[PDB]
Amino acid sequence: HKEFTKFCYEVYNEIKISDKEFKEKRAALDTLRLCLKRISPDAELVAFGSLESGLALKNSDMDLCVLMDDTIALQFYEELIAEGFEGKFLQRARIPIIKLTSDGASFQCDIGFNNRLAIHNTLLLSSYTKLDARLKPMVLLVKHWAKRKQINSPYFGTLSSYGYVLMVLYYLIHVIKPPVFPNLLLSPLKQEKIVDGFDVGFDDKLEDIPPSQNYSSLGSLLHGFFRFYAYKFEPREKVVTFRRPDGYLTKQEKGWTSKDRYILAIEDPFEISHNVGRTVSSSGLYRIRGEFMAASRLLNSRSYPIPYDSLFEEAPI
Ligand SMILES: O=c1ccn([C@@H]2O[C@H](COP(=O)(O)OP(=O)(O)OP(=O)(O)O)[C@@H](O)[C@H]2O)c(=O)[nH]1
Repeated sequence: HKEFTKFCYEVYNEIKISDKEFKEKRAALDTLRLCLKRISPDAELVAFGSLESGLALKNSDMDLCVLMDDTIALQFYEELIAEGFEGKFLQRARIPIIKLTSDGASFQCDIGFNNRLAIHNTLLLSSYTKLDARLKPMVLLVKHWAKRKQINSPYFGTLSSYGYVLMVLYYLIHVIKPPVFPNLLLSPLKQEKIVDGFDVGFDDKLEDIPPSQNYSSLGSLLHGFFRFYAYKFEPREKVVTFRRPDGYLTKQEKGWTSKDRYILAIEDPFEISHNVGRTVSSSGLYRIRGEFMAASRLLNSRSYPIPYDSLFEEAPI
């Protein structure tokens, strides 16, 4: 897997966020943080998602959250419009969202209100990123593949990027032997921490966690990932889980047999009642499995040189 790993790192270095782009987004956060602090001094504007965990590709969108504990949401929107930012305010029932698009760098940022669970799972992925240097390039390459193969559209019957990140994590914890990572949620050193009615606790003392016993290359880890979800993983029977010591959970045990969509079952590490794969339709899953099989077929090809570039060739929309 020497040559494929060489290719993997070549692509990784092209698709990852630049330090310039990251500093630009951090500068943007500080400006937005000032507009909030001038309307509500007790409120805090926190970043979450790819950018915060360091699993972001270049030209990435921002995911921000305003921590409170009530008309502050509309007031903050009005302050941002006054400051010079362009965007819209949207509220469905009691959940407001600010969606910005201008100002002085290129903008495409989303602001949520009290998405505490999201900040916490972003902490979990941040910890794993700090545990092994192979996770960041592996996650970026999977996200680049899913985007290019048109299987990263939740509103079109396929899966979210967060979904793919959990698919990678589950493989690296509970499938690959030796494991790349331990399950931090099930550590004896883990302590319960209830946030919005869910346990967000895990072992965060990474300094005491022994190093990985898995010494495989990035190229090898990726080949295994594709091979696992293409031929071994059966979505009609099993649930992707972070709550079982062996990673073994049937849909029967979970009660996810018949949000009511359980075509592909990815149980969130903290919000265990929420199936991260609820967006995946039957036809969407058919396309996902097809692309996984295609990736596997390519990687074990006996025709040299292997056209590795085809792994990221854009599929018809
Ligand atoms: O089902 C979900 C989806 C997303 N989230 C929360 O929103 C964030 C992911 O939002 P995204 O689904 O957009 O994935 P991503 O940002 O990590 O990668 P890109 O957009 O760059 O393609 C994650 O960090 C997670 O915390 C959930 O909590 N549950």
